[PDB]
Amino acid sequence: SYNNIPAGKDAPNDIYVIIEIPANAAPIKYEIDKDSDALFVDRFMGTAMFYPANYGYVPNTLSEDGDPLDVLVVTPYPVAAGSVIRCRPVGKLNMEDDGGIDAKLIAVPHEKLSPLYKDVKEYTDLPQLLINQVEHFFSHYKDLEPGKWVKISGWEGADVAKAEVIKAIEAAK
Amino acid sequence: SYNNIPAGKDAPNDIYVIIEIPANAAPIKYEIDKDSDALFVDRFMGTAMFYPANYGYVPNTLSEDGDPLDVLVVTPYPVAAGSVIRCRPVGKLNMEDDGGIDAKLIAVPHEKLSPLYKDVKEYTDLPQLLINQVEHFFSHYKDLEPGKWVKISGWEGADVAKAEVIKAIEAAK
Amino acid sequence: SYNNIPAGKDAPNDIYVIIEIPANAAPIKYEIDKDSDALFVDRFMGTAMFYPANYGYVPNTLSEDGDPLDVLVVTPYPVAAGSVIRCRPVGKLNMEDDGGIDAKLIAVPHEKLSPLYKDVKEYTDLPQLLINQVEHFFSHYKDLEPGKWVKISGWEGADVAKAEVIKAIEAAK
Amino acid sequence: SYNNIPAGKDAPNDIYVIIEIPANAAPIKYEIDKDSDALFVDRFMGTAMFYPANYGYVPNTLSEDGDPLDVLVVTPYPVAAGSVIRCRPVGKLNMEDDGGIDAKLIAVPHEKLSPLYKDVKEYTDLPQLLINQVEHFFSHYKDLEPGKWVKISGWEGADVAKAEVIKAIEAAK
Amino acid sequence: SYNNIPAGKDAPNDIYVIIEIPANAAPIKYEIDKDSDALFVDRFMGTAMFYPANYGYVPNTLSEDGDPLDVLVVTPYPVAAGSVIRCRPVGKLNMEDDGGIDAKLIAVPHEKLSPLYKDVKEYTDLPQLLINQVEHFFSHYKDLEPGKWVKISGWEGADVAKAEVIKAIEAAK
Amino acid sequence: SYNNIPAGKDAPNDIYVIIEIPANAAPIKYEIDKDSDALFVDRFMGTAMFYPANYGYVPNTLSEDGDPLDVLVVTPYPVAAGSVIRCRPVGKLNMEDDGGIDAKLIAVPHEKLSPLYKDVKEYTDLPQLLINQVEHFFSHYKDLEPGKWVKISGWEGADVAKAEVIKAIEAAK
Ligand SMILES: [Mg+2]
Ligand SMILES: [Mg+2]
Ligand SMILES: [Mg+2]
Ligand SMILES: [Mg+2]
Ligand SMILES: [Mg+2]
Ligand SMILES: [Mg+2]
Ligand code: NA
Ligand code: NA
Ligand code: NA
Ligand code: NA
Ligand code: NA
Ligand code: NA
Repeated sequence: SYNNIPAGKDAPNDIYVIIEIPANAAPIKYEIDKDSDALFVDRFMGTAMFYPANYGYVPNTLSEDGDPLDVLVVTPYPVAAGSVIRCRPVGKLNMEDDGGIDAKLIAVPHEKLSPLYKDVKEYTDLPQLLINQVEHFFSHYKDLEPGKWVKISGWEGADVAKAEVIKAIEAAK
Repeated sequence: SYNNIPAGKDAPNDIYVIIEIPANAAPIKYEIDKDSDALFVDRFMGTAMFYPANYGYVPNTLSEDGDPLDVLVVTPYPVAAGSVIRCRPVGKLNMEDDGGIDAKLIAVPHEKLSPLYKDVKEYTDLPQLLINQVEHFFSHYKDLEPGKWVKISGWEGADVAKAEVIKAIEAAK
Repeated sequence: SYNNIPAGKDAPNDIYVIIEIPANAAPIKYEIDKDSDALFVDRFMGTAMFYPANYGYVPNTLSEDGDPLDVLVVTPYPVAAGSVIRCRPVGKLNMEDDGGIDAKLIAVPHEKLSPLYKDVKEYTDLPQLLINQVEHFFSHYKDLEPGKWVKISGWEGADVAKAEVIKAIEAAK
Repeated sequence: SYNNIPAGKDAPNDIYVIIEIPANAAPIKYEIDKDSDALFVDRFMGTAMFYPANYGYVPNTLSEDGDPLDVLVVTPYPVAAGSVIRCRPVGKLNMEDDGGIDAKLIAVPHEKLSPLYKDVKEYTDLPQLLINQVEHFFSHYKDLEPGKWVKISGWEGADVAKAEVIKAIEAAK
Repeated sequence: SYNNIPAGKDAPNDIYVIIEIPANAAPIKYEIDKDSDALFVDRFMGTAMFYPANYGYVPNTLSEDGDPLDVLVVTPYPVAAGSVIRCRPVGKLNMEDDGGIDAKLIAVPHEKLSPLYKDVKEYTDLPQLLINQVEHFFSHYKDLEPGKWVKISGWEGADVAKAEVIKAIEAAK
Repeated sequence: SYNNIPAGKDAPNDIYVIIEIPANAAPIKYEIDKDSDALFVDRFMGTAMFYPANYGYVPNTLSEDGDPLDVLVVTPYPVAAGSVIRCRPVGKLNMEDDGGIDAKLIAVPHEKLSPLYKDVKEYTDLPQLLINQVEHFFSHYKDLEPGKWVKISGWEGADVAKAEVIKAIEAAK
């Protein structure tokens, strides 16, 4: 089951992300049901938007919102919903919403999976337009869900994102 | 596992359906293998038809044919095979086949998932053409499987469909 | 060629729309090149958005912006880019942008093509969420194109939309 | 334009078919508008069916129904709508409908395009299930269009299909 | 879980294959993680190639390379990643690589799933071009993975492939 | 028609490419028929490969092989077959085949279409893996077409590619 997957083979530098929503997919928000391991349809998204990168969580972590830590994973082609990507954080996007504050990490595939991201050490090494798309997506994807808003605060770098992984790991135990 | 999912959060009005065949998909009939929870290919369909809505079953139910209770779930876009939709029955389609009688419920997503079906209380609140497509699909999708036929009997409403959910729940215990 | 297609078989009630961008498609903005009739890639869209309905124009019309009159056409499944839909206006969405003002009509397929929209006489007969998605899409799809903004003004009904078709037809001669 | 394409490089054995509806596609019936060469949406199909092979017509031919001669073309993967396949008839399917009688040829790609059909000389050299799917498709695809019915009469072979191509060619002049 | 699936309902003639990579899919190599049963992204493939048939393994088997026995399964349409096909071996492809030797079986769906392969008893009953595509795919798909090469040795028939299934079954206990 | 499209708005730095085969598409080789402007199926490709970038030609040019000059165009998402991309050459790939020598240019979208390639001035500014994929694709995509082989010679830069555009333009007059 998904519970058997460690937060990573090697901590913050070498982590696993279980993908719930593929990049470039239909506007269906899935979420792994923790009791059953099944992919639940959580929402048919209102806005006509798509996730600019694969979206999921690091197993065996806990964030402030009671869910595991959220991560976007950039890949050369979208991966299957429910599949698991070995990856490496390169940044952290901070935001405020209607329920306080939120954050999403961004990660790239481990070099065992692809050579394409060898030179991507910080989120600023990704295409500037991709970074803008991610900011714009999280700023607006809930605009048609009543009582929901999101304001983008700003980014922090790979080191701070990796620190967030470690904090979420300890928080889960 | 799928066995951990209850028939619903709240009985006949708020139920779960595990999707085996997405709407508008390739003509592959999948079926969840109960021993393993895996999606098995049960048949490469003979006819050049597709399911007009997502097709699956309510967990922890038992119908007359020894399988869990069958449900079609209407959604704004097809969901992933094996995913789980929180939904609400709005009708029941009765049929005769080569092995006696059969029935399929039709359901719409719970309001937590989408506002689009708030005003859909009965199957007659859905587009008349969709209802016709569903009747025509079940009437003909097995036409090229030898020894198989299906005749449509007629529809019953949301209340009777919900009664069928409760009967199938008790039958499973 | 596209120039041979009349604005419609029967004026404002029965019109043709040449689709440039299908509903639910990749974020590529095509535009028909009038000299060649070819589909040109006009822009790889910055935002992670998709058109909520098929987008195109009425041939042999002229709008204030020197291009033919713009129309969104709702269909049960997205149509091919460059294909031509016989349809009927049901509304007009007014907006302001960086270059003044703009408007988009919304239309449904002619009854010869589908019975699904027989009861859709006004844009308010469409799902309220679809209308919201259209407003939100045009409000934000150019957010990542520098120097571009759009503010939604409001909607007018089918009669006013049809009047716009007639005005654009006369303007083209 | 499509009018510039001959019925074939070499008569009945080596012909061109302009594809209007790809195999395995959404249930949208396109038709080439002869005045403009554009792909028109002719119908959003009622039944939940798909064409088992690519569907189109032989240019510069005329059938009894005032349209060019209809052909299904089997291919290893569906081709783009509006594209043109060099092919070779292998059979003719006869039917009765509400307007009298109808027929559809079936063809395979020319050996210049693929070696896969070298041994397919007659429609009976194709998979028996494919032939059944084609019969079942034409028998039922108009079941939800009011006042439409189709009854399958039977098949004739490659030679008779090729004779039909020649008759339709002469009929167009 | 996948571990609950037997190598087959009936040995070498009637076996199960868990599909990791669908036919005709994006160039993402998935692999089932045995500890968790989850689909892991193992590699974003370097070459611009796709698997000519569905790729996976027979559960409860063990090959020389410490992984379960590899099988390609031919189907009329690609199946979902992670789904399970009841099938029957028809051949065995032998190869040498950088780590010694390797082999892949090829199988067709059980007659309960489809009649299309009733007459396919040996791999030489499949289209010759498909067999060539499979040879060419395995010969070249790792060409852009550093230090990887594959040379095709040749094929053996259905009986030898079935013997390989039995050997791998005993090896797993 | 396509003949009305100039080789470019501004010569070698600002050119048009008519796409015949989209990136990441089914293995169908289309070719624009010059007499009719229609997209012809030229070949169902034997190898299980896909074009790593959109493939087409510069209108109103002539290469040594009697066809217009060939170009690969890199885009963030594949474009529709038959569509036209405003782009800019960044490199030239030289090869030998069974009929002597061949070459393919590689280009990126004009800045009016996307900001993503502003810093891509030479083919060596693209991902090294993409360049390898292109070399490997042309080296092997005809391996299963009898009597066809291709050997890669090497690359030249943007300036030489642009010189090739000018030579092909003059050659067409
Ligand atoms: Mg969260
Ligand atoms: Mg049942
Ligand atoms: Mg405009
Ligand atoms: Mg006809
Ligand atoms: Mg192996
Ligand atoms: Mg050439
Ligand atoms: Na809101
Ligand atoms: Na039957
Ligand atoms: Na802006
Ligand atoms: Na009828
Ligand atoms: Na290598
Ligand atoms: Na060869």
